Amino acid sequence: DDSMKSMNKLDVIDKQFQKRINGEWVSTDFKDMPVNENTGEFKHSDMVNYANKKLAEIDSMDIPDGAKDAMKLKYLQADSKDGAFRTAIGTMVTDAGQEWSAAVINGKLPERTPAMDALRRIRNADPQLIAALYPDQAELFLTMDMMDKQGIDPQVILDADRLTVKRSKEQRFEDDKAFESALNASK
Amino acid sequence: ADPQLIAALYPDQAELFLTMDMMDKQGIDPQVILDADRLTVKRSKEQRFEDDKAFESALNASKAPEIARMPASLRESARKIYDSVKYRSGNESMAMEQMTKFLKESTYTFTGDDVDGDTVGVIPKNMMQVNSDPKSWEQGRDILEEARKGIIASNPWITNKQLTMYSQGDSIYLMDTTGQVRVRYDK
Amino acid sequence: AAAIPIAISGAQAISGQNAQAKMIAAQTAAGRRQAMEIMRQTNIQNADLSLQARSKLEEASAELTSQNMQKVQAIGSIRAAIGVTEGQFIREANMVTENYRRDYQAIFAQQ
Amino acid sequence: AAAIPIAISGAQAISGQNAQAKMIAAQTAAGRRQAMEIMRQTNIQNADLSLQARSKLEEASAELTSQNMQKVQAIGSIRAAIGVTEGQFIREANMVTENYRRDYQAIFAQQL
Amino acid sequence: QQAQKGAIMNSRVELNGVLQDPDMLRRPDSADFFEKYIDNGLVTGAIPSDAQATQLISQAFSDASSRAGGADFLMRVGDKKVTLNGATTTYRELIGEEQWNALMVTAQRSQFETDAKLNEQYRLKINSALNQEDPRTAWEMLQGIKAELDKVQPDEQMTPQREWLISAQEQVQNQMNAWTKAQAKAL
Amino acid sequence: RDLADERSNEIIRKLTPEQRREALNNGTLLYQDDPYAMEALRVKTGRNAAYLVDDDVMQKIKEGVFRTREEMEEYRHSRLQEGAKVYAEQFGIDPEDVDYQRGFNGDITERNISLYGAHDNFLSQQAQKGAIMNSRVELNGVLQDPDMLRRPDSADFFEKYIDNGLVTGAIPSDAQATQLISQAFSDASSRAGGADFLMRVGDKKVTLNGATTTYRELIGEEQWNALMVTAQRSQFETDAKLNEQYRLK
Amino acid sequence: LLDTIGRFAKAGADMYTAKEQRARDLADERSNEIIRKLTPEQRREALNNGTLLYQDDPYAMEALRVKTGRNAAYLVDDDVMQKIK
Amino acid sequence: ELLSKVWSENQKKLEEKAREKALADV
Amino acid sequence: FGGSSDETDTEGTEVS
Amino acid sequence: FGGSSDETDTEGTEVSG
Repeated sequence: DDSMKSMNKLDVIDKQFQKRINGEWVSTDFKDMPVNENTGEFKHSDMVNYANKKLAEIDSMDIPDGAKDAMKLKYLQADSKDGAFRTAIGTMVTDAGQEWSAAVINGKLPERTPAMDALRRIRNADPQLIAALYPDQAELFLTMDMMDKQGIDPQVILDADRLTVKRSKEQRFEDDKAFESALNASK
Repeated sequence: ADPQLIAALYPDQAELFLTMDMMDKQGIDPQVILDADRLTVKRSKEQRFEDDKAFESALNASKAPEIARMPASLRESARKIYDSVKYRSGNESMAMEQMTKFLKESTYTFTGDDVDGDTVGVIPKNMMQVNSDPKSWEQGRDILEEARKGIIASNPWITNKQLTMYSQGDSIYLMDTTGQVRVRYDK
Repeated sequence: AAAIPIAISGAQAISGQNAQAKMIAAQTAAGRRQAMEIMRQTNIQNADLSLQARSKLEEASAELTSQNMQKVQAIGSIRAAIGVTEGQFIREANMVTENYRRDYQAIFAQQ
Repeated sequence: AAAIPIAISGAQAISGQNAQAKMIAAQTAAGRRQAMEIMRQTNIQNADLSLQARSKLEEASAELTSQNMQKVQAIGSIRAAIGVTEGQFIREANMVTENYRRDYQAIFAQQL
Repeated sequence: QQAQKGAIMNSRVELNGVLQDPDMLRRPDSADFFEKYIDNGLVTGAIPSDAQATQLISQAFSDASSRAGGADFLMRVGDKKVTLNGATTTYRELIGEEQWNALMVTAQRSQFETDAKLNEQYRLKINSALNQEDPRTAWEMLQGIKAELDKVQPDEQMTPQREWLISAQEQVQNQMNAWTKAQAKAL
Repeated sequence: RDLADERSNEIIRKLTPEQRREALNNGTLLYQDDPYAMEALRVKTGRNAAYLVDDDVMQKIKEGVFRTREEMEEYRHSRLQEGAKVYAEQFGIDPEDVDYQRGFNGDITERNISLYGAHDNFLSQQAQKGAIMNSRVELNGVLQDPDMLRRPDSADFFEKYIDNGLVTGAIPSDAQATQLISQAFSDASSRAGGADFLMRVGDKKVTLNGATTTYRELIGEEQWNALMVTAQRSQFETDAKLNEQYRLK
Repeated sequence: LLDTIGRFAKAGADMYTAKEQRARDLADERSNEIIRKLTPEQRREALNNGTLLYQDDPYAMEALRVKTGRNAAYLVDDDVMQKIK
Repeated sequence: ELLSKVWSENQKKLEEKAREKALADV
Repeated sequence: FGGSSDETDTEGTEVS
Repeated sequence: FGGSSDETDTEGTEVSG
């Protein structure tokens, strides 16, 4: 019964998000989702369910991978900012960042770098929006730009991060004061 | 089988649980954690005052819903995780990332479905859990979000920004900015 | 006689230049073989080829297509589709002899 | 003659691709032998078995099942259970000749 | 013991080879085959233990109730007489009545899930064609999908597959028009 | 030993199937001493021997390897014998018994039908791929030239070529014919000669499965407009590019 | 003639499909003769289905061989031309 | 959103006029 | 190269 | 593939006696 109801309401959410992409500025709140009496009561879980299944579908299409990345951006443009596409892509970003931090701690880079590859694809689609919606991982985005856009060896960056693990508290304040001076002296 | 309940039942072993999580779910080598432990956690007590003040400072400057509105028991668990990662790595960023990761894995942040009604509350995930299955916290989440929507809809004068969700020792409290409306959700 | 080993190295360099002119042909042959391998691996049927199947099919065909005699192949295809004696007729049309040398007597008709 | 070593290496690479196409068959044979070991070592007595015994039995059975000829297994087993001359009849029913080439005379009977 | 192991392996192979194929499950000959096969195995001496015969029967029923065509097979075989012990009963009586209901429900769910997955795959193909970078390629893919339908189901019309295909054709015509506008604008 | 086993079997055959069965579940009867059950076991094992290893492996090799039928025959004979022996020795059966051999040939004819038909399908697929790629090569060589596209006989060539492929048996299946036609039209529309070529192939007719119609109607009218617009843009773009090279010189 | 010499050349011995090879040639000729008895529309219809099988179609295979040979000739002459230039 | 709105308006009108001209030429 | 690339155009997600 | 996995049932503890 739940499979039937979910199959029906993910289609409703798909129509609503298609309207959202096409420009018809519509809500994404499950209570505003229409109910056709074969749908159910739109529990909040079905929204994250729809986002996950949609992302898997986009990855599963026979289109060029660039178009896959473009549609992932399109589906992430168009959420409530509480939306499950934002949450899923932010999960992708944090998992890539965790993978980088694990590499730094281990002193070597892992193989196959799954989260790093996925975020690399979705970011090479559009670096600016990904950086905007996820400013916290600015260091991670810079690291990826260093590794692929520039020719910098990941091992060198990794060793540099491993050695620079002494925050020293006072060193942080001196960094603040030096940075503010660097800005107000830049011209 | 169920991480959050084991963590709750044995708070003193939060550091051990963190090391095991780093070894098993994250990609960190056991050896690097071992020799990080063995190496330099030597500074003691006199800088533990500054460590305590730095933990409170990092909470004060966090600007994050999980850390700004950290629930009560997760305060002690998160302090242990932050202290442990700071001792092992020295990096304050690594400690903050680990402590944030723990809080996000162990809590759900209810958000106001608005332009900004954001962060109506951060509830520990085990308090919304129905039955023994750890994944069933989502059912309690759906119940709680339906409760929030029903409270908003029933009383028009309450808006999305008025509701606060917070957890006492064994209860979840959903209240508006005034005290007129409080409903208590317990395990 | 240090001039002899350096002369040997220079002749080796010339041999290596000809060798590169040989590896270009070897690379063309390897490309043809790998294209026919594509032909074997891919499935052209069901009329529902995946996008990679279309790309592989197109690139394999482009490999088996001849670039240098592309024009004469095309004109031969057109002649075959549209429509000794024929051969000599087109040789006289090309003002060329039996030995495939220019027939100047035919070319300089005005003179 | 830098062409010759690279040409030999490429030919050896294709030979190793043939080796891979043989590795698939060799590893299928190894899997079947290992399933045979499972069948012989595992105890079937008393029909009272652990999950390990049942899983080992199922894995052995699956590896002794034919995948390419599965439908042929099933149709043959059905034919045996329900109930020279038979082969001729069933090859006529498939419109195929004795040399197992297609018999187009029977196939194109409507169109002559 | 060796002979019994071989007999059980042979019986298992034949039986699950028949019953793990939904195409073979869907024919009435499947149920007739199952009845006659259990009978012959009992009489010949194969399936040596009535205990092992019950094991084989239960596992065959479980396998069928996991495939697409299993539910039909179970309806047909439910009223088939069998003699395991001294008494003779139908498979509906040999299996528990509640266990029969469980088998029936899980077989129905398996059938629904399989049909839903097949529809997901078909509409995935349709939408993958619809989201091509070049709409002419989309037209090519749609004509290929039309060829596949015209192979499998030439006589009928207005089947859900056909309705989806027609909608895709119309959408690709709209893409044709938009592509024309874009190319003229580029010129 | 088989004679001693046979006289034991004659002793046991005097028992009815039900009392035989209940002896079988008890320890009174040994399984190998049951003649009917053991004959069934050997038949099933031989059938599985012939089927499983030999023929699934054969089919796997067939889908990718076997150039001709004769190679398949000898490979099949060799594997049949070897697999019979090995599958028997893995079991308790020795591969010299009447029942085991009867099982090994139990459905030889229907196995043969399936296997030979699968190889015939393989050869059919190989021939179709060969023909389709030959047709791709020919049409690419013609339509990918802006010079060849501009001939006043390029369109008549294209119609005649498609008709010849349909009638003779090349470009097999009307579906792949549509794919070839559409890809040819796109290539022409991208190659600085598609304007004239498309104006000239527009009125030409092609006979598909549904009916005979002009290429303009086979292609979508909206798709025809898209093709013409992109062909005009290709004409203009190539003109501008060559003009720019000359200006740069 | 050519069949026997090819049999001798390809393999030293143990080729038992010689009379069977001639019989298969006869069967191929008979199948081709049956196929020509179909009208081109009927032949196309059988080709569209799984009926004609496309290797027994004499016209289609004849075209296949002709175009393959012509393309192979053009590839060899492509190599020669690239060397000439 | 406003920037996208004005751009979409101008782009739509330009695309209409360009397609009309191109089809006229064709 | 004689082949001219077609314009990249903005695309809207479409579902049957 | 062909088989569809049965969706999970809530685990409960039972004793014969």
